[PDB]
Amino acid sequence: DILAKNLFDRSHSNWAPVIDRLYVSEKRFMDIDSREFSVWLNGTVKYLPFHSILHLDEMLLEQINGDVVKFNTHMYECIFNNLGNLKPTNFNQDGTNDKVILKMKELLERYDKALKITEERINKVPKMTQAILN
RNA sequence: UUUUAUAUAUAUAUAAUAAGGAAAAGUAUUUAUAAGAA
Repeated sequence: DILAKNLFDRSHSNWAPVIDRLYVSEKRFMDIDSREFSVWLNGTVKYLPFHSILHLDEMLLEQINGDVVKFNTHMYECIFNNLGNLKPTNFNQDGTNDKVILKMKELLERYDKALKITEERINKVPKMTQAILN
């Protein structure tokens, strides 16, 4: 029913019902191939709302068992694209407490921890891309 | 482009994928001075 309500209209594809369904669903994204999934998510899922993006980030983390190292570059591109497409809720006069920038940074230290943990494991690698910076 | 996939011996060949869209009105003194003709 979710697909019929929103996705049939090509101009605006609302994936918030989809992310809500899979979050409520117990299976979540587990036992799904990382790679075909990551490319599909990046390709099709965009212009999500914030609460949907938080659920997406958490569900990808749980799918990949919390291994920050495994969290692929496409996963970053998808989350960062969704966060960038968001407009500010309001232009705060100071303009430093925005939720989006905080989550964006949080993913950045997650990438740094991924590199550090892989190197300490020594004792593919994810890449930061120009799309994320943009 | 970028990233990734399959295959092959860190690298190579093919396939897919592209983040750059912002709207608004009003806010003079100029300078020195070179002419040719039969």
